[PDB]
Amino acid sequence: PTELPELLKLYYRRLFPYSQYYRWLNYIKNYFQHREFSFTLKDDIYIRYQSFNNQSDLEKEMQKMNPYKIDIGAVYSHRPNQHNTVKLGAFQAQEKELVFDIDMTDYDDVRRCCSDICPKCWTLMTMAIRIIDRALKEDFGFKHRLWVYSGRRGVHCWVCDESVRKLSSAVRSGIVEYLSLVKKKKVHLSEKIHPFIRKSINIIKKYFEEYALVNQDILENKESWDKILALVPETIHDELQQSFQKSHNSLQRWEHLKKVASRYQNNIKNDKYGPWLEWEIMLQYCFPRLDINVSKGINHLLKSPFSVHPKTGRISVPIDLQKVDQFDPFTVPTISFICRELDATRDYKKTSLAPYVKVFEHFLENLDKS
Ligand SMILES: [Mn+2]
Ligand SMILES: [Mn+2]
Ligand SMILES: [Zn+2]
Repeated sequence: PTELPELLKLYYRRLFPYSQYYRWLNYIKNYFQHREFSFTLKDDIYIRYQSFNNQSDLEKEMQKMNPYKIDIGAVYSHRPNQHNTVKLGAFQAQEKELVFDIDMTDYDDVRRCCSDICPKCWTLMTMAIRIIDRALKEDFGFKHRLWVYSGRRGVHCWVCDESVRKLSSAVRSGIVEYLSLVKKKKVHLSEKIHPFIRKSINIIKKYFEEYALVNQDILENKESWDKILALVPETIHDELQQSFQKSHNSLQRWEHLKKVASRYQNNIKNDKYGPWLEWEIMLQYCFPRLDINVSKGINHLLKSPFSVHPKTGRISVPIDLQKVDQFDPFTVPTISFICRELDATRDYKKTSLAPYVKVFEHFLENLDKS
């Protein structure tokens, strides 16, 4: 990172997609000029309440501070850079995108490999992306969703529909609550199954065998499978345990657990039986967890797309929804890598940053069309 200033200089000068960025945040009078940005400099010193007249101004400033990070905040009632002139109470956050922040640490207790990321546990992010995006688009009817790699151990989602940008904390909160399933045992399903639950479960089943029974190997052995047993009622404990001892592999174990869980009787006074426990286990293991604060708060700062991670060097890139399954956090272009690519290409539009910029542009055309 000692060479980060030099690299960031070249990057902010030649690679950062200023026209696309400004198309985004400019989309309403003063909407770009009332946006807060916060830059972070050396030593974790950051300034809040920056705002800019236009694209050119933004470019000059970024090229002059060459910030380590950039956060985007809310659209305010006045230019944030003038907020000190504004009378008491008058300066107020007015609008902002609905944002989600999936972070891999949220699931430490369900990974056997990392505490950090790797191939074996990124699938968690794949599932969180498909689940959340499907609910936002199909259930809420939100049309403009930008998914972004955080540069390290997770993803961000920017919901940018005009009506959404206007939503209040109470509504943002209710959306998060609509989306949340995992709160000891963290998942408890109602008897009557809502379509959100069904469709998320389906998504999870696309991956569950390979992620959980083979990558993570959750029923590999005693200390493993006892964790699963904790999530199920105690009357079926020993039958399951002995079944798991006769069994050799995680797939056998899981199959038995399904058969047995579908035979558990929820009320003595009712002959109804189903996949609830199985589903509760799958969800507790694979469903996204959602911080109410990040999404609820309207003035909340969030890492900017096309930021550079000050530790990894990786660019916060847009994720192509069409290829969720193939996104690879380990082959994300670093600032080092793309700057080096400049020597061989001798053209700035032709580094490994290009396709990500295309994902961005695409999302922009959908905003436009709207
Ligand atoms: Mn976070
Ligand atoms: Mn994060
Ligand atoms: Zn891992």
